[PDB]
Amino acid sequence: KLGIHSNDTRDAWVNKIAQLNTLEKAAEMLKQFRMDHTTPFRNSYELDNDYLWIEAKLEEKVAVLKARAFNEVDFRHKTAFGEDAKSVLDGTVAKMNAAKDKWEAEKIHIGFRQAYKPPIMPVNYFLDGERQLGTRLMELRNLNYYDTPLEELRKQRGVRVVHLQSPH
Amino acid sequence: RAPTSVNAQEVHRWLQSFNWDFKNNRTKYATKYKMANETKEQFKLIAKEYARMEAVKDERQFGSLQDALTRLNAGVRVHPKWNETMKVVSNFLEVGEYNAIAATGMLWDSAQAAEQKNGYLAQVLDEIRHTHQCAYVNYYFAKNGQDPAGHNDARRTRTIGPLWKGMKRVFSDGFISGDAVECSLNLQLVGEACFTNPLIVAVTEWAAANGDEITPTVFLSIETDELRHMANGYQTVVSIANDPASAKYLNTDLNNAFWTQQKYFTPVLGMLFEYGSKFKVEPWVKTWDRWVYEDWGGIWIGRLGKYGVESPRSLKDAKQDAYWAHHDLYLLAYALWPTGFFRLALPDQEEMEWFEANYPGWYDHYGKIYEEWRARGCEDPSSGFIPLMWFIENNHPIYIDRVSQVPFCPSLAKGASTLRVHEYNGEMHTFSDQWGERMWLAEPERYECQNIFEQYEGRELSEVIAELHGLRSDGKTLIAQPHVRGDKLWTLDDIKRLNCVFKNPVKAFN
Amino acid sequence: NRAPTSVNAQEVHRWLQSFNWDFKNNRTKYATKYKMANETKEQFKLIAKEYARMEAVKDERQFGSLQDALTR
Amino acid sequence: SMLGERRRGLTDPEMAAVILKALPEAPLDGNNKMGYFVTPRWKRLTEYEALTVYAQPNADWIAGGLDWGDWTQKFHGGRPSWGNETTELRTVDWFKHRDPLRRWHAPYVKDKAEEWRYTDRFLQGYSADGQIRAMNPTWRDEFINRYWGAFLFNEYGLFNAHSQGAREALSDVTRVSLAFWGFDKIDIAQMIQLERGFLAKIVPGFDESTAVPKAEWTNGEVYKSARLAVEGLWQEVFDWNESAFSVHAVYDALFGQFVRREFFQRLAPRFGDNLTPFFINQAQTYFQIAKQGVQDLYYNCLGDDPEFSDYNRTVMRNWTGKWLEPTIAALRDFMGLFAKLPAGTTDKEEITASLYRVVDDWIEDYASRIDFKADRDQIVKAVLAGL
Amino acid sequence: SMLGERRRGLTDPEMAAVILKALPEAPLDGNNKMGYFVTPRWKRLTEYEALTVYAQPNADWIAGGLDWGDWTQKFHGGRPSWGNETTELRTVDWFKHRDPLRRWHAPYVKDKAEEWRYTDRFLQGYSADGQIRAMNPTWRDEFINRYWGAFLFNEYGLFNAHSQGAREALSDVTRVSLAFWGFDKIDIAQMIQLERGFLAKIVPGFDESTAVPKAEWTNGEVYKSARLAVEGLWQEVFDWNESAFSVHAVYDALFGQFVRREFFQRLAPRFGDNLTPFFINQAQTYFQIAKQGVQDLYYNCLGDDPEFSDYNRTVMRNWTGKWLEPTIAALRDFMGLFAKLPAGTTDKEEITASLYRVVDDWIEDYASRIDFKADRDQIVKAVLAGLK
Ligand SMILES: [Ca+2]
Ligand SMILES: [Ca+2]
Ligand SMILES: [Ca+2]
Ligand SMILES: [Fe+2]
Ligand SMILES: [Fe+2]
Repeated sequence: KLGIHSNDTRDAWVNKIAQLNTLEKAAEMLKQFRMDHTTPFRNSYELDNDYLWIEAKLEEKVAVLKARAFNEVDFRHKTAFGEDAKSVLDGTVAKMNAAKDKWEAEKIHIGFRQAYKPPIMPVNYFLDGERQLGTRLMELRNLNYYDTPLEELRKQRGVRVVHLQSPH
Repeated sequence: RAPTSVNAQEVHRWLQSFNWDFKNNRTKYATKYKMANETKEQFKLIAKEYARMEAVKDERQFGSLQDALTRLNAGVRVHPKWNETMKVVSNFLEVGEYNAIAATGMLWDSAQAAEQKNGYLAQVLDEIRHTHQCAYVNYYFAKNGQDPAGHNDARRTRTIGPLWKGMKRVFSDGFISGDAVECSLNLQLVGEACFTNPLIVAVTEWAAANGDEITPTVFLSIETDELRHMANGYQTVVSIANDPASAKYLNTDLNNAFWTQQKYFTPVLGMLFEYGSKFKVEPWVKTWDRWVYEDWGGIWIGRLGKYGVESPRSLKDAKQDAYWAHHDLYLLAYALWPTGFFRLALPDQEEMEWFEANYPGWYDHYGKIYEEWRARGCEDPSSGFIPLMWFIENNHPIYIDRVSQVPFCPSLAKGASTLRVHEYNGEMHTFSDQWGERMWLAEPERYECQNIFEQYEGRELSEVIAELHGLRSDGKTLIAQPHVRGDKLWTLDDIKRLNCVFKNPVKAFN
Repeated sequence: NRAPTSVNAQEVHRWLQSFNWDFKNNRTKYATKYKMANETKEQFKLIAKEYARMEAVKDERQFGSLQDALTR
Repeated sequence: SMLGERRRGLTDPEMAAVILKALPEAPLDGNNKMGYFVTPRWKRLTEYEALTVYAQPNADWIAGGLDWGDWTQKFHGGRPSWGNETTELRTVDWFKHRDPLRRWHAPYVKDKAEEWRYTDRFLQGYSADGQIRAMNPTWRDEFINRYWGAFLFNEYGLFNAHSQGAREALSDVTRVSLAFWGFDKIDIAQMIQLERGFLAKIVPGFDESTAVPKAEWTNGEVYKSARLAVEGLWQEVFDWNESAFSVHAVYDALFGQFVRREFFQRLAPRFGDNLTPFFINQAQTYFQIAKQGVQDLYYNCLGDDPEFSDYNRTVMRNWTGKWLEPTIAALRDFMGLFAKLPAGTTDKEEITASLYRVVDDWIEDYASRIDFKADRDQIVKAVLAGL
Repeated sequence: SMLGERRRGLTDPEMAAVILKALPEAPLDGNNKMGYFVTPRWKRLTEYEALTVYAQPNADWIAGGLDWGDWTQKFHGGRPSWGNETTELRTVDWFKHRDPLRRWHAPYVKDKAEEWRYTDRFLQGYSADGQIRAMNPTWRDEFINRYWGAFLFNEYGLFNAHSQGAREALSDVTRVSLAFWGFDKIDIAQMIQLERGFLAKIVPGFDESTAVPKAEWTNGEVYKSARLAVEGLWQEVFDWNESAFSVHAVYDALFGQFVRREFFQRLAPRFGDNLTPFFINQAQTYFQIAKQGVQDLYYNCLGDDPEFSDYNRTVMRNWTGKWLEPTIAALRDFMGLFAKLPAGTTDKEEITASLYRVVDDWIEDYASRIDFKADRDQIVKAVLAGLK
């Protein structure tokens, strides 16, 4: 069963997430899923065409569980892991403002997303960080954006150049 | 007891004081600039006056559509090629109008001055009006036209083809993802001022030439709202011209914004105009030069010089890559015709003469190729031939720029032919220019869009079409077609028999 | 209870026949050999507001066509 | 020239002949209904739905999306253009929402324009008819100018609370409603100023400047808790659904409705003031319009979602409780306004009956929808305990 | 078929080609202004003026007419289709009048349509908002249902008083203004019934039947003289100008304004009634719109006529005196309604002051324009006699 919106690999995960029944397990599988299949730093691209959809289907399970396991006060200030939302926020922002360069700043931001993206961290705190983190990341990146020639930039990025072709 | 009332300006005079200070009174979006909290807007409007000025325009517009135009059968007496072109033009612009709503909503959240917020707000509403206006054009052509398919379901059938991906980059994601000011530059300073604004008017000209009086009626009305949006973009710069960060970032966000928008419109618009019409209005090379170099790059940008704004550094490059860009792209668009939601036609004899006259050398390259495909039967469903096969046979791989999503074929292109392929953490990436390459290298997490070859890899063509509903009401005939005549329409079976299976062209470097 | 409610033309017209009342001089001011029946009814149940709306809609399309498409 | 130089394909003999010659004998598909694949909310698909549903290019990974793949360009860091991560609420389809009034741009500006032009006419009649002669001078120069005017900043703040939602809404049907809810709010704020500007023209010593009503809002005491509740709903909430729910199904449904309907709309008439009610008639018409949309989204769609019914109600009961407190606080502070009213204007028996009207309406229209168990007596008591 | 059978000259290649070939190189006259020969009231000729003035085919023997000769067919007896004999007033030109609001048909139905749709929106919001809860029961069932209700007949009668003028008006500009003044009156009568119908839907037991309001109008005491005045204005006046003038510049300016503004508009709010004032706002808006037209026709055009100013003022003073007495009587009987109100609603001073407001506005907007010597305290004292 191959397909764009409906395929075996997707049906395989729905049955898998269905076996979940503990906020701990669910939240953990989500944190791990994001480390394995999202961002340019994912562990592999094996789920490139289905990870975006599968992720959401996991977030749903975690969301429902966190609602029936947390109290009103925590669902608003506590992460699915048990951490204190605001603490995590102010901490990550601390590191970001300390970051020595864009290379360091990007690692923090991306890492933050992979670990605390809702249903993990409350949306209010998350988007608040997204606001502060993104600001710093851009400030460092967009400074003398064109100074570094492509040859060097490629090295800095650490990409494996496979082919270059230019008549001019 | 003289009859007395109050107008918009009289209320607007105190609009600026509507906002008050407090700890958390700041934008919720990440940005590098600071919009002055005392920035003013050009038009002194309030919600009620705004509605009235727009309602009056709606009256004329819908009045003409429902009455006279319908009585004249304006929806039908349009050249087949243009009926098709409007499926793309209207719907693709629709998403541009729609994301502009969210974009200006983000700009409204960014502005601190009540007046600047009010200006953006006015656009939020205009963009909603424009979304519904573009929607209405497709709706009207579906209801009263010679071929409803595509017009009636573009919102879902557009997902099948590659041209849609790049449209989302310049008119969806480019409008709302990134620093608010960057989005402002993509949408207003560059998008609308350089392309959108002139495009809307030009479209009404090509439309009229091809018998289409429906589009001019709607688009000319949309046109009347553009002055408020121009001012918004202009005011965006004035709002940050004082902030020191501006001198550090404004020119690079602008250049990136310029390259982003031209990268798509330079080839796509010229293609839709020259190849999606029968009667011509003006050669795209001439048009492009006037729009981008004369009007925008010169007059418009020149007036922002006092604010530190500089002409995009990638401008010279844009002009070199431009000349053959649209001609190169149509070859790919037609070769992949089964992936669209509109019917395409090969140039007729008068047109081939027109192309050669305006683009010396066109015939020896593009002309001979089209005649070869036609003689081979690309228009006849019993031929078993789809031009994509000719690209494979002659080893001319087609790639998708990882950043712009624009399709390009370096081995055949008469225009740019540069190609940069990189591998990073188990994933291949293909780029068509030095600016897009830098964007990805510096911001790899901003561009992870999967291209059609990646998604459709290993899939047989007819299966992808059937799955994404690329069929007409009879459930057998394709929406897309390699010609615009009424007979010999290709069916899902005609495609299935080709046994065409997608492959990721980048894997050949392994 | 607090359901969005309103009143239409027909609902008001239902009582229009009762608007006229009797008095000695309630008669036509014009010469005529005929007598129009006191309880004659009308086919369309309109009131001023509704009459205006339906004509206004027509004007919109008419003038819209004249000012825009037809002029162009 | 009389004929112009541009030849049009519809009227030009040569061009028209060419076009007609290329036309097919009949349409290449009999399905002439745009949006035909959309699930109708009512008997037959409406123009409102056809022109709106699916305009947003969401991929399938966003509940309801029909597209595929990631976005082409994202934020620095990787944040998606639009994503599930911008709201706690979940659903089986973000395109389910439907404005009961079926308002797309055209009908919307048509209605507000009629209101604008009738407003103008009304003002010209009012001033020409000298009706201002029967209006209580204290009520005008003190309660309309200072307290009513100050309330414009409350509405303005609720307006601005919609900015993020305009950017983050996960669907077209929801974005349009949100936009209209917010636009109607700024309208009301501008109408409050319009009345003050009108009074300034017909009343020799009346000053339209917002200085007085602003200071009352900023450094006042009557609206203190109100303003605090506004600055929070606007700048402290980052979840677009929380902002819209809390603002419309909590705060404005209690505080706002009490101030507009149970204070000025109820007392103004007693001071010979039919002017202010003319504008409040609009605010109320708008409130009731928006309410139908608010209800359809959070209750009919989310609160009753075939898969997240329980989950969403939990989140909303949480939001309700979260903001029900700052709201009640905003009310109590307002209560102190009755003390500045002339003697015999109103008694505690009336205010208690009005509060129960607001509270009871709130429970009937909102609270009971998400199974939020609110105590009418305690709420009224909590607020009433501020005279 | 997709293309249809009927070929159109604008789009059919063959037919259009024929048409284009017969066309001149440029217009056969550069004067593209319909109505260019009309003397503009304002800076430039207005659309209102061009589409209206001289539509009426009067010959020169009816002041201002551009045609010549007798009518082609007259009444048995010889009465002309239109003639000077239908009104006592004289003028240099019957086409001088201009509606200050420049209303021709399109703008007119546009505004009323806006008012109709907003009204429906308002009622839906009012009922959904449950504002009826705070309306005093007695005011609603007694004063709105019976007394405001009975007033619909007053407005209906004034509407009908315009029937002869619609037929006899001596110019297009006057006929259009007259028609619109009358149509606005029937509209108000219908809005009074609309409100009663509305209350009947949101208030259990409220009967929208016109039986009660009509019995009050035809047999009650409060409106007796009002009805007598209306029956006269409508059926005993055969002069289209006496009718329009006396209705708008005497009776409705005094009695009408008092009932609508100084009684219902003024007291309804005191009983938690924001419903009735919504409609009275429309009535007052209409009253003020008509006033501008009435003033232009009778004062600016006729009362200030370069040749018949003195004559017309003498006639209008005559009509004012004639109808002022029946009008005072109408107001005097209306005073009886105040005794019906709950104690403490209002008092003699408020009533007297409100009476002076109406009388003073009338003297300023109407009486003084023709030099009618009105004694404000004498008029008020005559009316106060009716206070039971
Ligand atoms: Ca008596
Ligand atoms: Ca007293
Ligand atoms: Ca005296
Ligand atoms: Fe737009
Ligand atoms: Fe625009």
